[PDB]
Amino acid sequence: LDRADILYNIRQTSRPDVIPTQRDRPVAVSVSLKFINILEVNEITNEVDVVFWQQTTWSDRTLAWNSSHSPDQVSVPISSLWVPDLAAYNAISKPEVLTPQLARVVSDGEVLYMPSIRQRFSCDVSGVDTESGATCRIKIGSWTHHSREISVDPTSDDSEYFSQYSRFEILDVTQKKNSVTYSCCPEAYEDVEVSLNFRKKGR
Amino acid sequence: LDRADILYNIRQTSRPDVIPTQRDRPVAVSVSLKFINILEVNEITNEVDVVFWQQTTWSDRTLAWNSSHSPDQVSVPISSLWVPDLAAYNAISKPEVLTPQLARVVSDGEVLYMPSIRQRFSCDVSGVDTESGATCRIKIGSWTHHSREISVDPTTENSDDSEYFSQYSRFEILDVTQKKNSVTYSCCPEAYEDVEVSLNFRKKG
Amino acid sequence: LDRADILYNIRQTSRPDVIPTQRDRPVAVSVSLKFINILEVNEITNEVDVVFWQQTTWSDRTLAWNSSHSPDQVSVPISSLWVPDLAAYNAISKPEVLTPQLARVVSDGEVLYMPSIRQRFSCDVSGVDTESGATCRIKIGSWTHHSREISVDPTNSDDSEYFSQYSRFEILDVTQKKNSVTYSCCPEAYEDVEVSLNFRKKG
Amino acid sequence: LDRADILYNIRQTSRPDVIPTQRDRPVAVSVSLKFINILEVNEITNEVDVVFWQQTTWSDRTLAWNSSHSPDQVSVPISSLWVPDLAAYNAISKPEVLTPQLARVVSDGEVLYMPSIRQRFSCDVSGVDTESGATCRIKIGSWTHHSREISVDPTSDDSEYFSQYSRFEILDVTQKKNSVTYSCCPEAYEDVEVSLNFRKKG
Amino acid sequence: LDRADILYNIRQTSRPDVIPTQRDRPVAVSVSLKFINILEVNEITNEVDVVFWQQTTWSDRTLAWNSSHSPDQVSVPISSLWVPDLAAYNAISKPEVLTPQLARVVSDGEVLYMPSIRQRFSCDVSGVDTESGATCRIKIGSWTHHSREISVDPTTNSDDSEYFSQYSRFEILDVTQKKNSVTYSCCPEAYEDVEVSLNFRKKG
Amino acid sequence: IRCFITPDITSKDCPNGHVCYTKTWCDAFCSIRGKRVDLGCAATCPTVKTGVDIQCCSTDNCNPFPT
Amino acid sequence: IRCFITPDITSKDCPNGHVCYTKTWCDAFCSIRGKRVDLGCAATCPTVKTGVDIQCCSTDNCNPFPTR
Amino acid sequence: IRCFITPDITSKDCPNGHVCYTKTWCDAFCSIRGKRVDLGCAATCPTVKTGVDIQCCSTDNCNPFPTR
Amino acid sequence: IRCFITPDITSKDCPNGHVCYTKTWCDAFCSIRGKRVDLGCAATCPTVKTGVDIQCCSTDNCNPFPTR
Amino acid sequence: IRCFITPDITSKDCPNGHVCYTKTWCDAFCSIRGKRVDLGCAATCPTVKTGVDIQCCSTDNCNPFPTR
Repeated sequence: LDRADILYNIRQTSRPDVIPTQRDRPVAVSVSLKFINILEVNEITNEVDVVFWQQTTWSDRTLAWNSSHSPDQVSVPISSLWVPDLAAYNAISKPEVLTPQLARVVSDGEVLYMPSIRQRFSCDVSGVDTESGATCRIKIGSWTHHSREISVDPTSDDSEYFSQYSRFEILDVTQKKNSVTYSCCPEAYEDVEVSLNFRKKGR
Repeated sequence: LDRADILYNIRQTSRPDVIPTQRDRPVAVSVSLKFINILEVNEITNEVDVVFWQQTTWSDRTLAWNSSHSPDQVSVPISSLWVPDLAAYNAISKPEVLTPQLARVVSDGEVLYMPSIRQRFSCDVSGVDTESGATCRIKIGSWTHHSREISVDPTTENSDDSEYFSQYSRFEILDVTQKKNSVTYSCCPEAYEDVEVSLNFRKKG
Repeated sequence: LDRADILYNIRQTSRPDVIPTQRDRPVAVSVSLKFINILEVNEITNEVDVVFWQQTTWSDRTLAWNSSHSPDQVSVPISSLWVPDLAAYNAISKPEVLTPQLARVVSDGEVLYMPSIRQRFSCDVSGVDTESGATCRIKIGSWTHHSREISVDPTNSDDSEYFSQYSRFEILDVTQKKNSVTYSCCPEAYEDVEVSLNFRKKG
Repeated sequence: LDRADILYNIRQTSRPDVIPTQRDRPVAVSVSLKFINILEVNEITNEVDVVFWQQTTWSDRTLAWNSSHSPDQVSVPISSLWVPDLAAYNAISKPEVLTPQLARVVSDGEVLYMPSIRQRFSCDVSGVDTESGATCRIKIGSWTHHSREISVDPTSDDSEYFSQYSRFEILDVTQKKNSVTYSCCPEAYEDVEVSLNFRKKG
Repeated sequence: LDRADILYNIRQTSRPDVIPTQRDRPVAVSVSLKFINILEVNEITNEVDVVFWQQTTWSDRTLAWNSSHSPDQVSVPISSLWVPDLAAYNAISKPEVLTPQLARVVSDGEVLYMPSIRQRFSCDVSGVDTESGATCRIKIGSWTHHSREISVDPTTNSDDSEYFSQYSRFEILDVTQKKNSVTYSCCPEAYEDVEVSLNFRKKG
Repeated sequence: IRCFITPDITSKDCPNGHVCYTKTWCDAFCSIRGKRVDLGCAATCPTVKTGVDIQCCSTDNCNPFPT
Repeated sequence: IRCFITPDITSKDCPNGHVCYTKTWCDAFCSIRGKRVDLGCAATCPTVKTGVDIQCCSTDNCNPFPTR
Repeated sequence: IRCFITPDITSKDCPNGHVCYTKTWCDAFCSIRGKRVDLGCAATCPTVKTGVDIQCCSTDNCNPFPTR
Repeated sequence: IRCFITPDITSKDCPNGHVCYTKTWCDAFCSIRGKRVDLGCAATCPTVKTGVDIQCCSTDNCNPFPTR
Repeated sequence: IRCFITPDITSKDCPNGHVCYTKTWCDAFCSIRGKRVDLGCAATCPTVKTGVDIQCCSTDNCNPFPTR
């Protein structure tokens, strides 16, 4: 078994739109936003331009292979795999994808899509030039899929990387999940709410 | 029957451009605009930048399947289904799609496409910094299909003046009235049906 | 015969780039610009931003079908039919398409593509803030095909009973006047329509 | 033989990326920039926004057909033919294509792609508000292919068309070719240097 | 053997996403940024708009052919070959590709993709209007692939600014590509990545 | 008088609205799919906007659809 | 009193939280997939926001899932 | 005198417009598809714009289409 | 003392740099592919940055690679 | 003296231009496809720009193409 023949497996027999069901058991999605650089801020219009890595993760077991005397990890394209239909509820602009649309896939069926992203956002910008700083809410969750099909769970100090060279500096990021029930269907359209506390630099 | 095999049904046997006809009976499209955030406004050029969920809905009965001991709902892509050719008549800019192009499809043949949208619009912006506020007309309806092919009807549950509409916009919403408009043209059986949404709004004061 | 089986006819056996020739007889193209909204104007740079419906029309007779006990009109996509290679000679920017790219096709072989368009244009803007108003020339015609392959003809109507009530500008008079021009090689003349947009500011 | 059957020939048997070689004989590409409209100028950042027709032309002989009792000329799409990999060396922005991507193809194997283009360019803008005017260099040539694969040769009253309605007026355009040898390969990466002399209108 | 038949070889039997492995031996990628033109600079937002040729290069040996009585070099499209999943870590905007997406491929299996690129970047702009000038860091490296799959080496001396546009608002002082190997806490070795150092300043 | 009402195909009961009317005018949507027509009944013959084209009458169903 | 808690399907043990309650209200996500409902138990019947629609009760499991 | 008029292929009746004329000039659309030509008849030989290229004559149909 | 140096897999000869060390810290690239680790040898046990996590030792090859 | 002229592959007749010369310099297009080289003949050995790399000589065809 070689790299090529592994991608042959995945590309040919895995199905971009067939959500990897294990009967009545959701797809365990582990999300995180790691915030890289805060660009444009407009206190007046409560508009932020931001850039972050939507560190996304899941378990698609069908892919899995026998890695014993073979490569443990390979890098697949997004176009040939299943992907969460995640969506920033309070989004202004489309996703501007920077890195190549590829995900890493381990032999055990683990999948690592973490793209770099530029996107604008309507959020609480009120209080930027303070010591407390503005606290900026970004809701994101699946658009179509609900809990028992997809479950989202947020899993460091989040300033060690965040650009040393932005007009702004990060104070504290708290990813706090939010389960919500609607009046028809089994359970609840799960969605993560990330809380970006930040402020303008000194200067 | 499993999720995969249902998408296999739909993808392979349903036809993106074949309007789901049931002879002489249109396709019942239920539309609504749920207004999310008012961005740019220019009283001078009667130009609005807005963001809204084009809550769209219909009945494609061919898709339907036997859900008894099987999943009641699945999520399909737009590319593999038939879609209304709806269009904002007084549109300035193209549709900027935010969410994934997917629609929900129930076993009984009901179809739920509600995309999030950013689009600019020429409309009556006259009267923004007032208590009365500007009332902003947005006409939308099928471009090519007429009534007896596609019928559009707005629902209106007096659904919260603005319980969701972003707390965080420069503007606040007063009242939205979707009021349909049937209009006959001088050739063909009936009338190119089209919905006219009425967005009354103002500045944050 | 049903809707589906009509589109099956058209999509499968009609050819996007095969100009519907009827030997030595051109393709009768009927064009019109119906002006919707004048957006940006710059007297200094003779630049206009405009929006219009390129009311296009033609006779492709291969498509035609037996409509007796069947649907007289269906809507086809642009991608699956032949289209005029029309082009605005004095165009600045590319075509910003608003509506869905679909055209209506009648059983008798008549074809109605009328897209909504945003496009910028270099033209005579000299004289906007006058009673007479600026007269703005927009030339358009096929790029590659000449007269005996494609003929373009402009066409009653109150051109500005629709034109947006809500523009910074108001329309005075539109005259579509065709222009046939011969070149020094080939049988005849690369035909092209010249639309004349007289317009002015609002009080 | 009819129009359809000619496009059936070309589309099905011609190969978008197979450079029409006639052994050791390059592909004779005849290029020209016909400048239409000068839009944005910034003397301070030596940035020009311009629009021109990249009048491009060549000989692909495989296409050729028997036109005797048949149509002399047809219009093919770019997607189905081979194209020069030409490129503006001092380009700032991508090609904004205005016209439909189609080329005219004659029976004798001659190919006429002339697209309308908007593109920005880093060049000598120094001297716009003068009588002499700024002289603006735009270098263009194949990116990948060299001389013995593709040869580029510049071929009117250059400003009888150029928009009467621009902020600027054209003085003189000189296309002067430039052959240059590199230290490995048979010969020389050929490239055309167009010289746009222009100025501010009254 | 003719040009056509060579592209028939490569297009039909080479695989855009199958990283050219030679067992436990990485793919030798040789990278360089040749800086062409510095456009927009904003000392306040530490934002640069720049244009450069991402001189990229590698060894795909499967492609190789018998060139004896046949053409030494052909030009292939990017779509039909394998490509490095390289990525500018401190990137703001997507890649604006100017030239045609084509790479040169030699008979010996050598591959030359050098695109012209416009991209914005968050970097140290602090110190533009100085004699010393601002020193602008741009990190780039594979996003998915690590060392023993892909190795990146800047293989430079060069006077990089004999070409750099004579006509920019800025002029280049000195460019140093200095590689940086970094180990992470799971996997055999280290996600290799190049750090280019663009020292530059304002003209008069 | 029973007159053909729009946008319905069918005839409806107007106890003396004394006229069946046929408004016809060309808009923008018009060079393809035709003049707009609003049919109906009324008390008397309507006012005429300039360019608008009219047809009043008094036979039970005298104003139907053309083409 | 054992009352049906959300977003769980199942019933849970409230030693005298004296009420099972059924909040129901229409949001934006609502014309399709319905009013939002948070079920649960509590000490007393809750305060009412305007438009919010309520249902209190006292039978062991008296507030289950509808379809509306 | 009968002279070839443009943009028509054919000859037409000019009772003494004394000349058949052949204007020919290079524009921008020109390096591919050629100089523009407007043929026709007139009272007298026309004025010449600078660079514009002319050909007058007096044979019944003396000014036809070229290919060069 | 022979200690495992980074980014090499292998052990190398430090005549008394008295310690094998194991720096481990969580960055941004970290929640997937793990803490960064720079292994090596040195004269004395290093200074500690706040949050940085250490492991010194003195057995010939005592600081090797962990797995997760 | 007959010297190899550029960009032609071939040798040409310089009645005493006394030198065959080999300019070689690294530009931007250089790390891939190499130093630029303009070959030719001249009256005397040329002036040297800084970094530019030269090679003069006097054998009939003494300045030919290298391979890398």
